[PDB]
Amino acid sequence: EVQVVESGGGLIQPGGSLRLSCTASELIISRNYMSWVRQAPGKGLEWLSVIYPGGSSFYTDSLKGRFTISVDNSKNTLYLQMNRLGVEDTAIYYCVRDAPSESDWGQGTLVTVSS
Amino acid sequence: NLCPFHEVFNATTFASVYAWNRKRISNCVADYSVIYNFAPFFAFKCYGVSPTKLNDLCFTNVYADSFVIRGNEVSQIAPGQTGNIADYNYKLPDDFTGCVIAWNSNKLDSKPSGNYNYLYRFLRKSKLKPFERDISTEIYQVGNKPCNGVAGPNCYSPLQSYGFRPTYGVGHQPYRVVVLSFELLHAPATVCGP
Amino acid sequence: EIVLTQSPATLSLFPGERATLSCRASQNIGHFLTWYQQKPGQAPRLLIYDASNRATGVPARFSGSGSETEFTLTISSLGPEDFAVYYCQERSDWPRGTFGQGTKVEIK
Repeated sequence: EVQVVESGGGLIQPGGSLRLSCTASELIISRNYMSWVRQAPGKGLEWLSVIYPGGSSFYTDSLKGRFTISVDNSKNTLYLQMNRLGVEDTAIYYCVRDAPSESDWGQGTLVTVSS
Repeated sequence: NLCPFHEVFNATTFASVYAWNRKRISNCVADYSVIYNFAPFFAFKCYGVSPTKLNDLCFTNVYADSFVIRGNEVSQIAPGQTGNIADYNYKLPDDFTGCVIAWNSNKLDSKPSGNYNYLYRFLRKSKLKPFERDISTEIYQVGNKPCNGVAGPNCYSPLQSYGFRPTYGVGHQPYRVVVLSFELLHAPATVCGP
Repeated sequence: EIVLTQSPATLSLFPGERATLSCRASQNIGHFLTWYQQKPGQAPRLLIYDASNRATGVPARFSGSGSETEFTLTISSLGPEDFAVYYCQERSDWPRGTFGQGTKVEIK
């Protein structure tokens, strides 16, 4: 079974910045459609951003400027730089790999923005 | 000797976007008014040249790249754009001269129960260079374990069928697209537009 | 923007009963819709893609149908493990898309 493991969660102050990390074992992250999806506590899912196999990246309108997805090919890991976080950015962030007939999610990492 | 522009626009079948078909037009006298004045070709947009002055200019050659894409994917056919088609199927340069004409072909390209004859590439090792064509159908290794070129888990065929149906919104309906690329090489200008 | 309204918000049924879940879109998204299963405290899981195709490993009791604007997910016979939260996601701009609010399954 495909397993993708996230990292870099935890506490951060309002207005700060964080960088989540995502890695996979049996697949090459560089060659996959990798997207970041957050689930606010007790709220619906929200797709945040994707990076294409060619390196093209896209973001939702509400996130524009504050998020930046990227990949490091050598390490086979995926990163999501997050900047100027508010109290509403608290959620469990999922690193999901998308294929036409498969959608493989990681367990996710809690990101908490509080004083 | 008039140009085949009507023979390119009114062609019965268009090529798949991954295998976009290119026609060379040279040694001719062109008339872009018929292209501009025809009603259904509403999605008209040129860069580095205006539709008004096309008649005055002459070029060494004119290339007509024709293909079929989704309605919402038409926005990717422009200089500096990025996306599925811009990356893997048909890339235009940022300094692109010439221009793109698109129109809705739902009446003839769509079929009930889906038209799977139009395909596009969605997996590639890297972005296409501008005006590059990639017709390789070899199984794309997305996983760590090679699968020796046979379909399986974590290695898929890189081509996806569009599956146009007569229903669906304007976004998912087929759009026949023709890109008129002008060229100058300091050779004799074989195509003028009076 | 495309907004999906899933109904019912909570579907209460006994084990063995047939569960039918509805997702309704604000625009004609054709067949581009995906159904996700999510146990509580776990990551979502792919059930249906392209609004009708069953994902590998999903048991045969799951099936999807509908098109354009009215989509439906059917579980032929609820096992104890099927009791979860089901999300519909439109894929008009795959892999992008908005998610529905979800529908929990609980009786007692």
